[PDB]
Amino acid sequence: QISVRGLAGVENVTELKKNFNRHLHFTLVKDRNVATPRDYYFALAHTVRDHLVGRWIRTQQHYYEKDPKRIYYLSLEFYMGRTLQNTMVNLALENACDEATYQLGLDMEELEEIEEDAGLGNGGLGRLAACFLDSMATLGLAAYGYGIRYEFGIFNQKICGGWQMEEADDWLRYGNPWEKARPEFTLPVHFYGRVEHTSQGAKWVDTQVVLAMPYDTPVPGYRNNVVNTMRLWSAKAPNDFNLGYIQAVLDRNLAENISRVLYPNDNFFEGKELRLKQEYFVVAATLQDIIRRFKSSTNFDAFPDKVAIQLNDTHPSLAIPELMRVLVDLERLDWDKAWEVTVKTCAYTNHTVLPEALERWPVHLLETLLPRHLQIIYEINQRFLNRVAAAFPGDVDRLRRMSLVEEGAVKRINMAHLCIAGSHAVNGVARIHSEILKKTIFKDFYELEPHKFQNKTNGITPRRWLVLCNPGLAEIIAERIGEEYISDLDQLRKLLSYVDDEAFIRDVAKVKQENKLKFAAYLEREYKVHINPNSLFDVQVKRIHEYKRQLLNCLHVITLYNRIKKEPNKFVVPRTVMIGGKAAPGYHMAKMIIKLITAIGDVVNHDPVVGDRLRVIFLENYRVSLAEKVIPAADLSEQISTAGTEASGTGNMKFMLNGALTIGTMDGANVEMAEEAGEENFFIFGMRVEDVDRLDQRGYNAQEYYDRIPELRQIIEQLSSGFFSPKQPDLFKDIVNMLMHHDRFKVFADYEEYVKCQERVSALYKNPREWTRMVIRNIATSGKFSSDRTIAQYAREIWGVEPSRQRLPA
Amino acid sequence: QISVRGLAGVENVTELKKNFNRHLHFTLVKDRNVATPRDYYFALAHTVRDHLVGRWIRTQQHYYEKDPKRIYYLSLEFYMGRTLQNTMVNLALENACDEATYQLGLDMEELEEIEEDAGLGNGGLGRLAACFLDSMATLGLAAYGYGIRYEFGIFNQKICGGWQMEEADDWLRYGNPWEKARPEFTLPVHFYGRVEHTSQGAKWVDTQVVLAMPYDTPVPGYRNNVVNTMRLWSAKAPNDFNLGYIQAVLDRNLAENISRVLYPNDNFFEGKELRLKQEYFVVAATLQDIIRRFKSSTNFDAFPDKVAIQLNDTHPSLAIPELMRVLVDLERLDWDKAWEVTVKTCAYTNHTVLPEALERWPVHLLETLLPRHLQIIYEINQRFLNRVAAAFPGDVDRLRRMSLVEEGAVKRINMAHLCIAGSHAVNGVARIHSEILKKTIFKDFYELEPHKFQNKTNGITPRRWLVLCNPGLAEIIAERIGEEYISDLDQLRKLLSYVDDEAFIRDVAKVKQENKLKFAAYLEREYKVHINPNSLFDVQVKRIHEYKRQLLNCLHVITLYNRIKKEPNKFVVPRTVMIGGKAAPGYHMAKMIIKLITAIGDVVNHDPVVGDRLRVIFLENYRVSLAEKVIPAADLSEQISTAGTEASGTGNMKFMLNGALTIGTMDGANVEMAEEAGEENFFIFGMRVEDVDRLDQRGYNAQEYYDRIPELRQIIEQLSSGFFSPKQPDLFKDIVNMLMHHDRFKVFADYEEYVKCQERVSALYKNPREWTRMVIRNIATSGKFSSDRTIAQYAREIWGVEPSRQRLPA
Ligand SMILES: O=c1ccn([C@@H]2O[C@H](CO)[C@@H](O)[C@H](O)[C@H]2O)c(=O)[nH]1
Ligand SMILES: O=c1ccn([C@@H]2O[C@H](CO)[C@@H](O)[C@H](O)[C@H]2O)c(=O)[nH]1
Repeated sequence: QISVRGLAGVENVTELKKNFNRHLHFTLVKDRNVATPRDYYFALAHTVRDHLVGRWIRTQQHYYEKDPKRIYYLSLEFYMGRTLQNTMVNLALENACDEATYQLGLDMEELEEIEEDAGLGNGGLGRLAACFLDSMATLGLAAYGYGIRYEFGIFNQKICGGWQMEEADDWLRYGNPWEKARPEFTLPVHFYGRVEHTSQGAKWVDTQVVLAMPYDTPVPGYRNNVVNTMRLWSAKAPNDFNLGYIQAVLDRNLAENISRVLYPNDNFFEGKELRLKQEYFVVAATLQDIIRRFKSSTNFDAFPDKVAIQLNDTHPSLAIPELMRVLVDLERLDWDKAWEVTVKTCAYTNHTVLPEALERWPVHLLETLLPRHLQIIYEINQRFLNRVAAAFPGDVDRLRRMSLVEEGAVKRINMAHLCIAGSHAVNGVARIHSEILKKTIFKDFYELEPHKFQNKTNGITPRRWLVLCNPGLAEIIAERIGEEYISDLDQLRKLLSYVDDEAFIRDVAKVKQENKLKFAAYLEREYKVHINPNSLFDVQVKRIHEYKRQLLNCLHVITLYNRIKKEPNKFVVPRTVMIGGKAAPGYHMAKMIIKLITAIGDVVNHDPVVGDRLRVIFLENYRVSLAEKVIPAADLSEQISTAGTEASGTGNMKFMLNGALTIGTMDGANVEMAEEAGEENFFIFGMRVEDVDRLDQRGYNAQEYYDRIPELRQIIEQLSSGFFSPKQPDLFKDIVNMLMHHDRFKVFADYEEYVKCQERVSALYKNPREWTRMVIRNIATSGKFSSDRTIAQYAREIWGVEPSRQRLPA
Repeated sequence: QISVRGLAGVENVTELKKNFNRHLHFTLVKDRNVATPRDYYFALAHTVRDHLVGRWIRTQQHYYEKDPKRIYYLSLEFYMGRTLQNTMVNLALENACDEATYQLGLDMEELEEIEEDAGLGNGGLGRLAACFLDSMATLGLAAYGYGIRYEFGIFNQKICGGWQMEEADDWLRYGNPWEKARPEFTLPVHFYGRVEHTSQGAKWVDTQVVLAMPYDTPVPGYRNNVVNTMRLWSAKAPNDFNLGYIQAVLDRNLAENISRVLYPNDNFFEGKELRLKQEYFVVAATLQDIIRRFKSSTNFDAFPDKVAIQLNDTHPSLAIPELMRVLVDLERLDWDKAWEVTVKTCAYTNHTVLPEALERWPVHLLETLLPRHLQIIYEINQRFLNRVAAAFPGDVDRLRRMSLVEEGAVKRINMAHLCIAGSHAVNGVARIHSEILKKTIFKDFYELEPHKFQNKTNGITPRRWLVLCNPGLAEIIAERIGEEYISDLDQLRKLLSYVDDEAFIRDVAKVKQENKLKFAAYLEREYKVHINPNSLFDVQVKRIHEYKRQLLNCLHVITLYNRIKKEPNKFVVPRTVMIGGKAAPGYHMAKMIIKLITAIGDVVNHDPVVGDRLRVIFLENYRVSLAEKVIPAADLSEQISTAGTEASGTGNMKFMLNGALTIGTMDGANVEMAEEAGEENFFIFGMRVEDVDRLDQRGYNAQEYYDRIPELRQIIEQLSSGFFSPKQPDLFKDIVNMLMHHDRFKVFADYEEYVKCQERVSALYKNPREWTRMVIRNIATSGKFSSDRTIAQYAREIWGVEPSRQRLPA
């Protein structure tokens, strides 16, 4: 049907059909009379997977012979979403499979909807890891994702009575056809025990052994025949384990619980033992695998020329003392040499500056669980602090601030401080976030070693985030400028010479309309609720957090409502406000915010006076495959974090790419996006970082905004008095109390500018042609936000390897 | 190479090779340079499984259209062993796969050794269930095995320092290519809750739901293209389960523990809740599946014409109140009609008379776990006892003996009494065992309903137990009489006219020699110990139990040893005594017996005076695939249970079929075997059942045998005094104490006759030609012990269906 989806050849379509029928028969043990759509999804899924393996096998063979430097991306999170469509797209099989399945009398899109999301992460950091793997495979790097095969991923969110309910995400119930178990490469991981000293060094003894079994998932590059590996470890008990009898077998579960469930806290640290175990387990099994591959080429001077390890936040920071451990205690290198190898091998990415999100492990935990690693850490700290003392003699305060060991209540280990000391490079994830690291939380570190600190502004893969979710837009872009932009997103600049092209304007606007129609029906079919598709689609989707200021959004919504009710017969640009995201199960405020949003909907959506003019919808179970649907349908993207709090953001980039305009603050990558498109093409409002500091110095008093802004006073009174919850008039006391007395994020400070900026959006929306020309100018300057650009900079400036766009032979 | 192994056609061999290479590539994601033997086993395993599916699909289709009565075999045990060779044999693929794999440069036998045993049972009852499924598929019955998919089967036994150590049997580590998960037919099973009464009947409410997910394993008939189904349920938590958050997800394991491990007690009841849960779970999910298949043809009068349920011991006896429950509470039939349907549907097989093996569930357990089923049981009992009262008015003692409810200490439910009351047929498993049921433990029941009681003497499948484990013997038999005996084992009678054929005598003896050579090397390769292959191979393999009297065997061994030492330079027929079997983890005596046997070996096997004349070996980890190796290699089969205790035995039959002679007591099926071969062709010794009763009436005093038999006195003194354990002189005090003061099994009473009978065996062994002619006479009369005969009688006399030998189309 559409050209960017590839050739439907007569040979290929005929081949696909025969293999589909083969799998239905041999693999699924079914035939046409008893097959459900699920069986059809699987038969297609095995058929498409067949095209990967040949490529997968020769990619691993190529690396064996060429021996390039390997990149190891360690993350506790890989937020992959669905694999089938992405695999078709990267293999150029999409139209052929559509044809093949149409001829068998099936609808391929209906089949895609059956695949479970791999929800092996929380939000932005997990999903960046997914974009990175796609980009790495596309740029031909010999790269491996390593993580944990969680049996349950982020919980499924249901709303019952307006409240979030959590339900276990049993994503493996039906099988995962993409993974290949590899029990032959199972590795021991050790816990507890104690440290013995001998003539020939320290020894770690009396340990419990947990086994780590790997599962490999293929990662296809874009049309280049490269297929890389994402290897995820699963926990397994050894067979003499605990080995009265029945109970011993049942207790094998204690050891396997390591890989059972993903922790659902995002931007918040929770110091639980089970979490530390997961952190050690991924790092222990991964380093053994790394060292094993290295030995199959004695000589560790060359280890940094053959190995790069990227740490995704501090979650795998134990890589650092672990590699010291293996090199010092097992390979018998001296300290100084092992340390040089370590620093040269590891590099660290920070993702946040929020103090509650930083990992600070109690010493009593590490002592019990990892007694040797604690020793190594004390030794790293001592030698590090001697470089500090010697560079800043007499500065005793610097020493306590820079220590990897926090003193106080309970002693803690600051894992960020460890990652900086043991890495040759530390990066933030957007330019402003990188400067903030240098000026604030890591300033001492930066003065010590300026050369370690870099920026690598985040990006998204245009394969998933454009070609896959938005074929309509991809196609019309391809009609004008060719297909080459799919792996060179800079080429979208050529779209600027079409900003005054009448036919392009109508096409860009036609695609948005279609996506809106499609999403509007998806709302009615799968969740039974009605939206006007002619309204502006105002969407905020991201995890629920105080810093992300969904509350700011709520206050605007209430304002629009109170303005309609005051002057009912006045024209207002109609809007569908959609807000979605999961709250971490123990984040009480976040749960309250979800309840507020649905309460606003209960009132606004049933006011006959309001009519079709304002709708508020909470989008349940926001996840990757729901993002692929709502994002193409959006007109307005809300990125309204308090300046200085959103390290980068990546949702923002998805929306710029897919033809929504952005309202947001000068925060994170918003700054670079407005810089690329021009500030006039962006709706910027509110305090800058500097204003926030000015307000902190003198103190934030929210009463001041409540006394001066009668529109805001009225909202608060309505909140306090039971307007939104007539059966529990005091239901929202916590929210009001917080807003009034301890808002760490200054919601009221931005309120006025926000509402005013929002009237400018409605005004531009009244002029469709000029709304669309602004859209064209956003889309055409989103090139910089491709994760291909991001990974090319990591490759040249951190890893020391060169990308290449070159096909391997088929 | 050998004809009973089928055609190696040029088409088939070429096909097998291309599919093997396909699986190695697509399914295993490997190629020739990195493949291990394990990968080769799997590639063959998937290739052979491909030939099953077409047959599997049309067998299930045939049953749908013909609608024959279905047989449902419920068992908590299916002791399957390995599947690959058995599948080749029943499909006639064996020579073709040998060829195909030889041409790829592999050794197929070396590949077969990699397959894990499916050890989903304990011993004789579990393995009978396996023979039955093969026979049922071979005789074309529409039959389903139903059970539990245990994640760990019978433990692997290791001997450390002569003691049994247990190790978890992780049979699924590497995958099971034979099973097909069927998550689409998952069914709820309920526990706990309470009973509510309404206007329209009893209701079971507030229950915990456990989900039962089925796995289907194909069961191929012999060369008839029938493929039946063995369906095994796995336990799964529902998704709102327990649903602070982390702990809720981790606790999903409590529900899944139901299918985690097989209980390892054989001939011994253990009243643990987890066991009762497993019993209910298999019966609850199975009946729903049965009723579902029945509805897809309102009318339950015809249920018994479309459904038969066989209960394998009382482990699934809850089928009876469960079917009452569903029919009465859910389908709303009246009691009397539902009961008639139940009785007409169910039938019950007893496997033992040992009082400690009988299931007697505490009432307080059933009350908590299954409150409704307890009510139904009380109602069954009341109405049953009114038929007793009315048939035997005034007999108050009969009433208390026949009650399903035992009074006493704690009230219990006698599950045997329940199975008899709710079944139209009750059978023993050998003729003598069936008479013993009628005369002793079930006498009251028999006087009430004589017509329920039947016999169905056990059998073994000649596919596994001859063609598969002993191709040598199968072949030479086939040379003389054709192939037809493989599914009509009666034809072995024709072998009698060859008892004086010189060439046959030499062939039968050549096969035994080869099997002995092969097994003797298997001992050196895989367990590093040396045996003379010219010795008589004296083997006792079966679970370790006091009633099986391995101790009797031990006393003979010590006697032979003390006789060699007394007159060292006298000729004795040399022997290799092998004894093997697992002890249940809490059966202290059984563990002591294993230790005794290895202690005897430590002494006997290192006495230079003894030399090559006597060796004692304990065969570690006795299991199905070890039975397939030792049984063909045996000369002497030891079946020496105290008369009246071995319900039937089936090891005995394996040995008769494979050319060993039998020494044993007139117990179980030994009686029918000696009757078939002639008593002169069998080494019978010891008390009969009647002698045992005579000795009980007057009392068993073991001191009497110790005072009169100086050879026995000396053994006991050696035991007591530390001869066999010089570092713990009192190590065996428990065994001696037991033997002397409370032997429920009268080891000494049989000792004299045993030793004398054993000299007769050595004497026949000195004359090879006459030993072999006796062998030929055993083999030729083993026909009756085929499970095809057993199942044909079940079919005609219990189930009301006719067998057929007819091919389905290919
Ligand atoms: O715990 C955390 C800490 C940070 N991030 C996000 O990382 C993304 C990837 O770099 C950023 O774009 C986003 O700003 C940040 O909050 C998370 O998603 N979870
Ligand atoms: O718990 C038990 C009770 C009995 N049997 C055996 O059943 C076989 C099959 O019928 C019999 O041949 C054997 O005598 C009996 O002990 C067991 O294996 N386990």
